[PDB]
Amino acid sequence: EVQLVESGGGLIQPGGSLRLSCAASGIIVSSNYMTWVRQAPGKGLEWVSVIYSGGSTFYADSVKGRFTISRDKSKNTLYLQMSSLRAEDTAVYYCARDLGPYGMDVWGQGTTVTVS
Amino acid sequence: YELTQPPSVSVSPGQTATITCSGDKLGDKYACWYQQRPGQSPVLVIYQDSKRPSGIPERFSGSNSGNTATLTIGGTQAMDEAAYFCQAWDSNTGVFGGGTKLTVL
Amino acid sequence: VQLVESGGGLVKPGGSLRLSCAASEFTFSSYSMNWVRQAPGKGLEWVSSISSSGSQIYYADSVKGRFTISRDNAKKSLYLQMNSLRVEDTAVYYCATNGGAHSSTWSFYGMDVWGQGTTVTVSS
Amino acid sequence: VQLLESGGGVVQPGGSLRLSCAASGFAFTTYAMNWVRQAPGRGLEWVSAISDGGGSAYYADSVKGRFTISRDNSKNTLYLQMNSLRAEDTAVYYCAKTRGRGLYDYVWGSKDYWGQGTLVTVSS
Amino acid sequence: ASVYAWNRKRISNCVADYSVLYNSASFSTFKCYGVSPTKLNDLCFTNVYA
Amino acid sequence: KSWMESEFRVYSSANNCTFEYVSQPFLKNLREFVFKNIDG
Amino acid sequence: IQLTQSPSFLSASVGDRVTITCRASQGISSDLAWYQQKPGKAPNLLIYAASTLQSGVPSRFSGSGSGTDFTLTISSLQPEDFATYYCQQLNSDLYTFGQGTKLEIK
Amino acid sequence: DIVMTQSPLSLPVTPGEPASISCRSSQSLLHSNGYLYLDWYLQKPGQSPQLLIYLGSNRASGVPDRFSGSGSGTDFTLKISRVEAEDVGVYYCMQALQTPGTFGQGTRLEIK
Repeated sequence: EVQLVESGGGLIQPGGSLRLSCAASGIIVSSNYMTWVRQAPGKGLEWVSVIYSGGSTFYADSVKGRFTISRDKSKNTLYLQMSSLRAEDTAVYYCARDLGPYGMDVWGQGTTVTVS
Repeated sequence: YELTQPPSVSVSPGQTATITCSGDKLGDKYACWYQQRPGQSPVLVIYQDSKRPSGIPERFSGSNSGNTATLTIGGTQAMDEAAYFCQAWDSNTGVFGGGTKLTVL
Repeated sequence: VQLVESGGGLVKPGGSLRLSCAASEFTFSSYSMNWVRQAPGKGLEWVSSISSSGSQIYYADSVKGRFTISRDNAKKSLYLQMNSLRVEDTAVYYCATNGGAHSSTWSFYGMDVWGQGTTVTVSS
Repeated sequence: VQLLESGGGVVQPGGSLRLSCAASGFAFTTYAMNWVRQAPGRGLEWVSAISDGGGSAYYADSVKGRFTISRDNSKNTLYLQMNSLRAEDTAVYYCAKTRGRGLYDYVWGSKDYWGQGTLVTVSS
Repeated sequence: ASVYAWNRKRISNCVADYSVLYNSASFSTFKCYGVSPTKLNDLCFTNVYA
Repeated sequence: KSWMESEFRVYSSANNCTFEYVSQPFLKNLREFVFKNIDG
Repeated sequence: IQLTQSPSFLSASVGDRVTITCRASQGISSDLAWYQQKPGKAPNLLIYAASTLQSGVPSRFSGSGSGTDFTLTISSLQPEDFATYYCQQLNSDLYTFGQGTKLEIK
Repeated sequence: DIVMTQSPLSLPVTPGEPASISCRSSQSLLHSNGYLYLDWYLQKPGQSPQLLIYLGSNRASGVPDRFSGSGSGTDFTLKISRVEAEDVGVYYCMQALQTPGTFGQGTRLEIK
């Protein structure tokens, strides 16, 4: 019922540009907290970004100055501007919905991003 | 606070009627009286224990002193046969009297 | 003003109603309203009262916590929320103006303008 | 979340008592509360409910006037006034919180969390 | 009060005191974005809102 | 009798305001006043 | 803040009582979410607010602790109860996770 | 008043078997806003009840998946998928529409 589907990742040269997409069915993206979460191969989950329901943005220390999070109200979709890509950006990214005291209740399937 | 009215009194047509209203230290308060002819919404006929509203003939006379509020109807006619509710205000509380029914023969 | 009430109907005990008392003119603004219910076999009961501004609201001892009188001088309407309608609330309700602007001057007046009552019946 | 009910014991027929529902582990500032009684082997039966900030004091007929309820929104506690206790109130008393914190989640409705209960015995 | 229902007190037509606020030595985060707290005492305002 | 229960028929609404002052009242007993509004 | 799970590699047979510990270094007292991740899959909530059962999670999973100590308790293991288990800082700004504990049906 | 009657008074059912508990309202409990304001409680022996079914068909946090509710208007039924040894105790329904809150009389599911 509540499904997140992701696209846009792929093998990209270091320092290049890229963008992810995360379509949402059921949840309105334009009024909920959406987060980007990273998982490097052989590593665990780690936070990237969150854009507030009001539109305020947030990124991690390892992310500031490189990535940008963006949205569309017409297509109910979540985006991540991918840029200045180093070798450490090789990971799988999921989109999740943040509810504060409630945990990441819904999740996406994930997309593999490789840097070479 | 309660106001005590006799259940009913009756006089022959053309006579003078007298209907009483009792309360604790009721002569220190303002009392209103109303006429409810059966099947009819009531109409104010006496307020402030002495004054008579516009549209009412002068034979509706009311007075108050001590613990009794009284209304006097001289020259009672047929349509004076009605329910008569002595009203009073105490501590912002609308409390109605029992309601004395007047019957004319 | 010329007053007409509405809203009285068949409800079962514990149900909800919302009466009304609409005014003809805008002179409604200058009148402190009173709700008075008339029993099917007895006379009248004072239910509630509201000031001309609507900031001085009082209820009868038997009805507080249940009813909610409110008004709208720009809408020339008077309402009475009617919750936990309970066994002895069946009656005919009268909306009567006082004239006194505030509760401190109510004793100097009387309820002069009554509209046609609305019949409220509660029963299983 | 803990619902510690205090007070209660053996009180005299017609005497007096007051019961305390000390709550913790949750807000209690936007939550309603309920009082539920159960005479020995006779079933859960309702008593009382209160709104988020008091004022809304909702009672059954058998506790009309005779019981009153209050809360300490600073100290997060629920109270219960008793007078002229009869023999039918000899029971164990549960204070229970409503599910939830929005409107139409009736303050006299669903009861998510319950306490441990204290016995109130009226005898001599 | 909670930060959603934050109190707000209008302060008017009285005479303020900011020398006791500078000598409070307890206000960990005393940061001034209007006038400096050293010049606050020698400045008159139209309306203070605590 | 010396009561003077005064009812206010001046305004319908009164809110969102800054000044409020109370003192001993200002007032065949001729009484004269001059009101003037200079620089605030 | 730094969250440390202990210990990383964990093993037990079916029916054992397991206690996976994520230890809070400062002390936050209500901000924990238990994230179970099937190997190479999408994680899911298990216990949110560190003590309450998130809806649809089977009743064999429990959480406990408040303040500086926190634990995950599984009352009765299942052969499919192997995963990598995460702890997360709720109500935070960086949403710090733990390193991850890999239970093994061994 | 809303007087509610349960059916039946007792349901001794062996564990592993399914069980249904029905409680019918005297009035209509439907659509205060669009839902069915009847709630289901279990008072296990010796301890205090907690919610099993709210709003007629839905359940609260952490309830066993075997419980489910059904029915609309005046008839309502609780549906236990598989009775077990922890399910013993009285079952209550409650009307959640009008202020006089009335519970059922109590039917135990027991092990016979």
